[PDB]
Amino acid sequence: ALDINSPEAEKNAKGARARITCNAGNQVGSAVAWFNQRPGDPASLLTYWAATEKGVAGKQSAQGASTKFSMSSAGPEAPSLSSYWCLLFEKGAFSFGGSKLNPREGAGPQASILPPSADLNTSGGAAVVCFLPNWYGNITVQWKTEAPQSQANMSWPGQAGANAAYAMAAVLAITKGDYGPGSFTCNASNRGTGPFAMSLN
Amino acid sequence: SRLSVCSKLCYAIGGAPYQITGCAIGFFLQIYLLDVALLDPFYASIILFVGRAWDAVTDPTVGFLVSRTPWTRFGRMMPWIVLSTPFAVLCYFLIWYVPSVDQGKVVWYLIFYCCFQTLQTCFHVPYSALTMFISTEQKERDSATAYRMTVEVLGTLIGTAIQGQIVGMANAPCISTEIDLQHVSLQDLRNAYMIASGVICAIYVVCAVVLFLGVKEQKDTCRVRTEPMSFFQGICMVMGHGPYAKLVMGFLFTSLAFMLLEGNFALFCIYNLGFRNDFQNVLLVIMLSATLAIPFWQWFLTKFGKKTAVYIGTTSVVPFLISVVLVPSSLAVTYIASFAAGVSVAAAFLLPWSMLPDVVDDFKVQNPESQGHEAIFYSFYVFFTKFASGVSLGVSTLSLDFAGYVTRGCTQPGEVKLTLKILVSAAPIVLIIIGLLIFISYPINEEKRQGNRKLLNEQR
Amino acid sequence: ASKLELSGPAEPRGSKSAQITCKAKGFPEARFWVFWLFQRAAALDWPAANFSGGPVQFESRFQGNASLKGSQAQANAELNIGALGSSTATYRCGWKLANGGFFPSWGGANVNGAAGAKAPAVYPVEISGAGTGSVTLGCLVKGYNAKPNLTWPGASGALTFPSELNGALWNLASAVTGSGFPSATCAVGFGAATDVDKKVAAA
Ligand SMILES: CC/C=C/C/C=C/C/C=C\CCCCCCCC(=O)OC[C@@H](O)COP(=O)(O)OCC[N+](C)(C)C
Ligand SMILES: CCCCCCCCCCCCO[C@@H]1O[C@H](CO)[C@@H](O[C@H]2O[C@H](CO)[C@@H](O)[C@H](O)[C@H]2O)[C@H](O)[C@H]1O
Ligand SMILES: CCCCCCCCCCCCO[C@@H]1O[C@H](CO)[C@@H](O[C@H]2O[C@H](CO)[C@@H](O)[C@H](O)[C@H]2O)[C@H](O)[C@H]1O
Ligand SMILES: CCCCCCCCCCCCO[C@@H]1O[C@H](CO)[C@@H](O[C@H]2O[C@H](CO)[C@@H](O)[C@H](O)[C@H]2O)[C@H](O)[C@H]1O
Ligand SMILES: CCCCCCCCCCCCO[C@@H]1O[C@H](CO)[C@@H](O[C@H]2O[C@H](CO)[C@@H](O)[C@H](O)[C@H]2O)[C@H](O)[C@H]1O
Ligand SMILES: CCCCCCCCCCCCO[C@@H]1O[C@H](CO)[C@@H](O[C@H]2O[C@H](CO)[C@@H](O)[C@H](O)[C@H]2O)[C@H](O)[C@H]1O
Ligand SMILES: CCCCCCCCCCCCO[C@@H]1O[C@H](CO)[C@@H](O[C@H]2O[C@H](CO)[C@@H](O)[C@H](O)[C@H]2O)[C@H](O)[C@H]1O
Ligand SMILES: CCCCCCCCCCCCO[C@@H]1O[C@H](CO)[C@@H](O[C@H]2O[C@H](CO)[C@@H](O)[C@H](O)[C@H]2O)[C@H](O)[C@H]1O
Ligand SMILES: CCCCCCCCCCCCO[C@@H]1O[C@H](CO)[C@@H](O[C@H]2O[C@H](CO)[C@@H](O)[C@H](O)[C@H]2O)[C@H](O)[C@H]1O
Ligand SMILES: CCCCCCCCCCCCO[C@@H]1O[C@H](CO)[C@@H](O[C@H]2O[C@H](CO)[C@@H](O)[C@H](O)[C@H]2O)[C@H](O)[C@H]1O
Ligand SMILES: CCCCCCCCCCCCO[C@@H]1O[C@H](CO)[C@@H](O[C@H]2O[C@H](CO)[C@@H](O)[C@H](O)[C@H]2O)[C@H](O)[C@H]1O
Ligand code: NA
Repeated sequence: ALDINSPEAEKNAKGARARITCNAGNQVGSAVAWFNQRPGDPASLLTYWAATEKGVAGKQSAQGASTKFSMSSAGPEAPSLSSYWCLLFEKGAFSFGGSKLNPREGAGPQASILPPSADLNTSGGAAVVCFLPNWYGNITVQWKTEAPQSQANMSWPGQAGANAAYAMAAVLAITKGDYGPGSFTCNASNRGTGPFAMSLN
Repeated sequence: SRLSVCSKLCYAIGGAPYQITGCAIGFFLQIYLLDVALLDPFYASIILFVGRAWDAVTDPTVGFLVSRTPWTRFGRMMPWIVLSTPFAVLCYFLIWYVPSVDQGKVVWYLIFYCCFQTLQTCFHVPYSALTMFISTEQKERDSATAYRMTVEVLGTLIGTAIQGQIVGMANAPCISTEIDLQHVSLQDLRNAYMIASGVICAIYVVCAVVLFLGVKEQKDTCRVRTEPMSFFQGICMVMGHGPYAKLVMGFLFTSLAFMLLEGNFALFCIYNLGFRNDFQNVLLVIMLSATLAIPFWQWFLTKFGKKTAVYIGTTSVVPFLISVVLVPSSLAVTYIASFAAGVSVAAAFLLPWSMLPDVVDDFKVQNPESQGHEAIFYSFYVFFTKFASGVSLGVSTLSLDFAGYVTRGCTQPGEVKLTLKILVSAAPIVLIIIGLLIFISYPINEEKRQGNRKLLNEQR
Repeated sequence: ASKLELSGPAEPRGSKSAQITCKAKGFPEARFWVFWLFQRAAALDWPAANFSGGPVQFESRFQGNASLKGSQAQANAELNIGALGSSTATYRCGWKLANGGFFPSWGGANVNGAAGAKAPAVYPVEISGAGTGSVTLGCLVKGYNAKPNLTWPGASGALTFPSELNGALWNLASAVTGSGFPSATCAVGFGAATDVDKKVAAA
């Protein structure tokens, strides 16, 4: 197979321009197709060969001679912030790479720890939930039950339509017999030059 | 005060760059649009139809515009040639240039092949009319036409020898597909096509400079005639004659079969025969055999008459066209069939011109009043040989699109190779058989009445 | 126009076999290679291609796992998936342009190869007691095997996180940034009859 590689899985673009790059593992002879998939929709063909469009908006252009290809969105609007895929059509085994556009925002994370309720503690469980509702970038969550823990499950949404900020919920599942370790703390590490710690005892 | 050998040589050399562009386009434009320009074969069918068809249309229109050209300070035909060469070379270079257009390369190519047809038409129709202006002696015009025929055959040989050996020198990688499942670049192939087109454009210019310097028009102003598309009763008079029609329909169908072969033999050599690297050598061997078989058929039309010459000359390619699609792509079989196909090409494009003066004498015997019947016969043949070959090439590339022609490809599916076998083996044999059946219905019966018509030439 | 209509989402149970159909409209199906793709959470993969009047060509990873078939009397192309367990994905059937190798039209049908069928449990996770400005309330939905729908009575500040697998069931959480707190409740709708709405109390 041919190792088609889109390096940036996430890109930042607001209204100016976007250059989505695709590096092939082989000289493919200017045979690269560009698809656009929106969430909840199948992929739609944008470009094929070097720069040939297929019934799409004129902002989508493409370039690349061999082993390095680019798709330019010179007019990036709200529908243009979706996932894009570069495909080879040089050899029989077809391969894709994966990429996505995002807007640009500021900074500032949040954190809020929530203990298990009485209803969950009645039916043999204890889930401590750390909500991280608004931030921009990449964030990490550390759970400390007076010791590091690696039994928590994390979930992230996409980027919000209004605030243009991400979110994160981390759930720590602990049984009733293991529910005496001291205090539970949730630590958030973003680009804010310091972790934000919430705790409950 | 006749034409020198240098003036006839310059007039002859001025007709070569053309044949060169005709052989380059007619042998390599389909594979350029399909494999090098990376077009959809529907768009390639559109371009290959519209360039030839529109071309044929412009031929009588530029003939009419040339026939009303007044006498300038340089001549009646030299201003058209001189003012239309530097635009024709630009359009010819931009035919084989692949543009960086995000949508609609078909519009770019459609513009050039067609514009080139107009421009070249504006170069060639005054050039064809120049034979009536170079000299007032009919023997001088016949010697200049013989020189022109020799340099046209040589430029037919050179045009597949420069483009073929330049664009075949630098190859390109091929595109595997699902049927294929279980350092040279594409840009180097495009650069080779640009280099070949630049060499052909340099030849064009050089020969246009030679034609401008070495040929004068003598300011005769002692004759007048009609124009193309001004009248159409002469075409009905020619088509009302029996042998004239029979000859034009036979030569038509035969030229249609061999133009279909010329258009679609490059793809047959690349994919069916597995000769993606050495198809240009096969085309060069075909052109060398067609060049070397012309004195053979010139001796054959005198040794054994002309009825058997056109009966077996145009049908000698039939078992070899069966054999190329009935063997599993052997190299020696390909080369011997290339030699036989070149011999048949030389026969089919030489021997109707040997048949023609007998029909001219028969028409002079039938009609004492004759003016421009040969010119309107050749104009009718040309247009059709152009329009119907454009139809054939468009139908061929559209059938490739329907069959699922992978661009480049390294292996075509069984549907595409069957269409190539039909397009080089079924349809040209059918057109050759139809042309032979038209040649059977021939009331002139070679010289056996035509010499009696020559006695009619002694009568009038 | 040219379009491809598939079947609905399917839920095979562990090691069943799942047949995904793809009915074509607007072109002769015997002329084009009808493909079959594989979109995981990561990216797009490529199972195989099928010529409806001829051969089937597989990827080496999917030989023995996939089985492409073509019914040309019903303009239909089908993919049969054998043993599963991690083939929870979205399968497309976008056919190929006969000349190029790219896919003009496309498809989309989910496959969720898991086991179990249970009603969700709703827990009103609330604040510990501290307060500074706006309050953050929560709702934890744990232990179901379908797609839920979480709601709040006319308040638009909610973030409903994507569900995740834990064991054989799904876990989901929802957060609301509400300034004033007279009364807040969390509504959960479900495919089964589990429309339970729970109020969020203090402490
Ligand atoms: C194994 C099979 C081999 C197959 C084919 C070989 C084929 C060549 C066919 C013909 C050339 C004949 C060469 C001798 C001169 C005869 C006149 C002639 O060559 O053809 C007359 C004309 O009627 C066709 O004109 P054409 O359209 O081809 O050229 C125009 C160029 N352009 C398109 C740019 C305007
Ligand atoms: C895409 C390219 C298409 C082809 C390009 C052709 C453009 C040039 C057209 C020129 C064709 C002939 O051009 C036209 O010839 C006639 C000849 O009677 C000239 O007509 C004039 O000149 C002659 C000579 O004095 C007089 O006898 C005549 O009475 C007078 O009307 C026109 O002044 C000229 O415009
Ligand atoms: C590239 C596409 C174009 C291909 C064709 C290009 C050449 C076309 C034929 C050349 C004729 C040029 O156009 C010509 O110009 C001169 C000067 O205006 C005029 O020609 C006239 O000029 C003088 C003065 O009247 C007289 O000798 C005579 O009446 C006539 O020759 C006409 O207008 C036209 O005959
Ligand atoms: C004897 C030979 C002499 C030849 C000398 C002439 C120079 C030849 C060099 C090629 C120059 C043309 O180059 C070509 O021009 C067209 C102009 O529309 C460009 O096309 C450009 O404009 C069109 C709009 O019309 C856009 O749709 C297209 O996206 C854009 O790329 C091509 O991108 C470029 O590749
Ligand atoms: C880019 C292309 C490069 C081409 C290089 C140039 C090639 C050189 C051309 C030489 C061709 C010689 O052309 C030669 O002319 C004489 C005329 O005197 C002909 O000789 C014959 O002509 C006619 C036959 O129709 C008779 O009327 C005449 O009696 C007889 O002499 C020869 O049959 C022909 O072969
Ligand atoms: C009189 C004026 C007209 C002159 C026209 C020019 C005629 C001379 C053409 C140039 C000579 C090229 O001739 C051609 O060269 C190539 C080599 O590159 C040969 O090709 C040969 O070598 C290749 C190796 O790649 C093999 O496929 C095979 O051994 C053989 O086909 C052809 O057999 C020969 O026909
Ligand atoms: C009248 C008789 C005519 C005989 C033939 C005359 C021309 C013969 C062609 C020989 C030159 C081409 O041979 C070889 O081609 C490749 C292109 O594929 C060139 O490669 C280069 O081409 C051009 C040169 O500016 C560059 O833009 C390009 O980046 C580079 O690839 C080589 O430098 C050359 O050595
Ligand atoms: C006797 C006189 C005739 C002698 C030969 C004259 C022919 C001149 C053609 C020479 C070939 C020039 O070819 C040159 O190569 C480079 C290779 O990157 C190409 O440049 C190309 O690079 C990339 C490729 O995707 C693109 O940005 C774009 O298509 C183009 O700029 C051009 O095609 C041309 O600028
Ligand atoms: C008579 C014998 C001589 C024949 C050859 C004479 C012409 C030689 C030129 C051949 C190569 C042409 O190469 C071609 O040049 C044009 C610029 O003009 C470039 O065209 C490009 O120019 C610039 C960037 O450079 C941009 O506006 C745009 O991307 C495009 O239009 C192409 O990238 C290249 O493919
Ligand atoms: C006198 C005028 C000309 C008359 C003769 C011209 C037609 C000759 C009839 C040939 C039979 C046509 O029938 C056609 O043959 C090809 C053979 O590859 C077959 O084509 C089928 O089989 C091949 C494999 O063998 C597959 O690769 C292909 O995808 C599939 O379409 C079908 O059976 C049918 O589509
Ligand atoms: C004088 C000429 C006589 C005929 C003129 C007819 C010209 C009509 C213009 C073509 C418009 C429709 O053209 C037809 O539709 C589809 C989509 O619309 C085109 O597009 C098709 O091929 C392209 C490849 O380039 C694919 O990217 C695309 O997915 C596919 O649908 C084809 O080019 C053609 O099959
Ligand atoms: Na033509």
